[PDB]
Amino acid sequence: GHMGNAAAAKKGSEQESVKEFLAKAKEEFLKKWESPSQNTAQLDHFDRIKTLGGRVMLVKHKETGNHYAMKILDKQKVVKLKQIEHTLNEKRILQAVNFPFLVKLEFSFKDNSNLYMVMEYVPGGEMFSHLRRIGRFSEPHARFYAAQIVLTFEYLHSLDLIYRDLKPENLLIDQQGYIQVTDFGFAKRVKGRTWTLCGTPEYLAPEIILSKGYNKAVDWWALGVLIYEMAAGYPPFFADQPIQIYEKIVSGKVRFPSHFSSDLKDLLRNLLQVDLTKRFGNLKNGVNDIKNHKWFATTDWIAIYQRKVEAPFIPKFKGPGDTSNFDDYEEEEIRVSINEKCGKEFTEF
Amino acid sequence: TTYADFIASGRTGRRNAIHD
Repeated sequence: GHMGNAAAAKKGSEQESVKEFLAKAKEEFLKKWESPSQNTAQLDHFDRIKTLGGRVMLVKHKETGNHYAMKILDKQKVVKLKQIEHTLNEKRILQAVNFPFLVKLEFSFKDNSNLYMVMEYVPGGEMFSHLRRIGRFSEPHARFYAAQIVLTFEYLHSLDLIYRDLKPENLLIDQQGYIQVTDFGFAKRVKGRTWTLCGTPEYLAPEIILSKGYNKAVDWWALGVLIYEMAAGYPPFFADQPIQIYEKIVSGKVRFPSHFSSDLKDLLRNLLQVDLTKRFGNLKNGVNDIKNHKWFATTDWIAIYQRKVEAPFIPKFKGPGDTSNFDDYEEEEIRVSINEKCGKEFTEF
Repeated sequence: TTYADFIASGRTGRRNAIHD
């Protein structure tokens, strides 16, 4: 076989320890899912500083000096775009999950006009900026990030959460060079199938585009897109307009740069697989088909989780509330009305 | 080249989500 006695027992043991971890993690998640936290701060506790990217801006807590990234949602706009459930759900998810590569919700509160989610500030900026700057990541570099996404999806899927918006724009690089997944706006707790057309065009699996329902395997497709884009510098399916992107996705004819390793191409053909009976992450062996793939042979999954692997790139840290790793955005004043708006709709926030 | 086509596509910047 591929493995001697020692290796087979070690791998079997490792896979059983994953099961044990996920069972405890689900117990912890469900307690917070069923009894969410609420109203843990208020707006006058913070100084406004700058917009980082709904709108997210850097703030400073006035008593501790700590900086945070505050997501501000206008209740009226949320209603107008039929986003009430999405915004309640995003906060409910963020307060219930716990994993080292998920950015954490530190406070949440609301007032007459807006909803506020105060999250960890991740000052290294988006993977997107770093990827476009360097062009493409080496395969070891891409693999380090990919391994964190694999573990994060293994975690989320065990909770019956589908993430549905993987892309470099939603991955922040922290001061140790590790990934922080941000934005759970399209995540959904689904035990079987769901149907919503949502996500970002380049990253949609064929079965999201098509009328048929879909499941958590769309996230493993999206991982294939992400690994391809990290290693190539561009995604596997693009075009001038989303409609033409969808046509290419559904055809699924993927071509690879000549510098891709054979192991990488094999992994991507198994993730970017139109046929759901064949796509890695969706088979009898589950996430192990991915974790045990040759391209990941050098990956120490526990060491990645423990954040003990040396990162390939450490962002420049220029100070506590420094913003030099982010783009500049137009600045709006953040207005609060004298009259409460949409109170009944946002009771649970 | 594929890279040149990517540049020409106009989708090299941040990409917005959809929800329909």
